[PDB]
Amino acid sequence: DEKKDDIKEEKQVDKKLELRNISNVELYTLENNKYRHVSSLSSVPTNPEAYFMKVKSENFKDVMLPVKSIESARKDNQDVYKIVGQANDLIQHENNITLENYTYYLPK
Amino acid sequence: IEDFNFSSRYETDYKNLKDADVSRLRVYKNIEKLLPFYNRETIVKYGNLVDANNTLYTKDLVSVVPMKDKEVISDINKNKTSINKLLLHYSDNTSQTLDIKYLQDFSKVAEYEIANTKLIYTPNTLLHSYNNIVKAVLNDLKSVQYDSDAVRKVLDISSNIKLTELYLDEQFTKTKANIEDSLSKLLSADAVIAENSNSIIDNYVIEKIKNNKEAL
Repeated sequence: DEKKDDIKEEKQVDKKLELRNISNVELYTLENNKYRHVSSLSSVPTNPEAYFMKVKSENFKDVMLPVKSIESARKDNQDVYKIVGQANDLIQHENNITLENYTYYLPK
Repeated sequence: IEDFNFSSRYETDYKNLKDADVSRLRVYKNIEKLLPFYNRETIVKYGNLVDANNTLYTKDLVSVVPMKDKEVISDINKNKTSINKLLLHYSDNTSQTLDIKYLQDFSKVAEYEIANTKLIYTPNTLLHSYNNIVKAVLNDLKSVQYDSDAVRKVLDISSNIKLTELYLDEQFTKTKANIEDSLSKLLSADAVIAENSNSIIDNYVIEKIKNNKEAL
């Protein structure tokens, strides 16, 4: 239970990538050698890496993210699969904390 | 009703930041189009760095990047060369240009600095190579005939009805000849690809273009 005192002046703020106005996001897969829109019902954590995250917005064009990991969780005490995109420096500023990759949750 | 998105992930707020200024709200909104793909801290810092004298205060729309009035689009093919000019089409239907230099790009995003007002411009592309996709699908696009049967099937046309009512055959041959550059620019300007190691997204783009080659 120890803390370190830090003095910091923002001469150079953190220069990282972020998605500022992301709207609903799709999801795709290579389940049957063809790219199909698996919009929901990720019943089992599909262990290969044949999924990509095609986020969509309204203030600028869509962005495509190959997935990193699929993990079951309970965002609201529900069967929810946690999925994360991969990029060199992409971060998500949610709830006053910094996440090293973009993440969203499938409720259904 | 929605399903766990567009509300918790919306997070477009520019108010109540560390150095947020209510007066410079529209300044931040204008500078957003100049510097996409960056954190809110950087964007508010640069908005605070905006001089009050310059015309960035008025409403701004999407900028474009011309090189001596050539209006380049393929950033990856021209990031090394200087895109000297950068038009700023404001919502007031007024056009301004600015001197631009290339300096200190990331591995993904390219940074351009404006000498006069010490601001930064970035384009809407991650400098991702489309060489793999274009080489995969080139020779497939090259084997399409304007008067063939597949092209007729793509249209809602019968075999009897002629194609002479379109007047596009010579331009069809022209676009067959120069499909390389046009396809590269389209792939650069359609969406954003952040892939680094795998090829699943590139293969998805290849499948999408291959499925509708004649329509394209």
